[PDB]
Amino acid sequence: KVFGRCELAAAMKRHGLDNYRGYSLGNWVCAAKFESNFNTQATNRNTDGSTDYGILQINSRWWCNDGRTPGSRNLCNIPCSALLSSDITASVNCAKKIVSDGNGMNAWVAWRNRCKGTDVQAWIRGCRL
Ligand code: NA
Repeated sequence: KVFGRCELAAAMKRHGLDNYRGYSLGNWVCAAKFESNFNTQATNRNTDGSTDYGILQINSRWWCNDGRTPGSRNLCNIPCSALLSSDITASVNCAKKIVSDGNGMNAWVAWRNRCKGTDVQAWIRGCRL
């Protein structure tokens, strides 16, 4: 399913992402916009044989198991298909693990390129919660 901006803002907040690892909620909403266009089922194959999955485009190399990323880990202990669910609980859980591994949101290219050092507050502007 495809989220709207404030709809995603609430869903990420609900799931503990406001200010997690010190990333304001807007960073996360921003990230998803440019990672997945807010679509919970976005996948994007990488040349290294991994795939990015879901609203936050979590990668199979380290974070989720999709059973076809050679020599990979599953550090969020989830199948990559959990990250494609309309319910973003697993995606957010996993993203929290990613930013907690010392790479922070630099893990996500679209954050680095379209959110970091920007007015990410704009992505939550006018939202209830
Ligand atoms: Na994996």
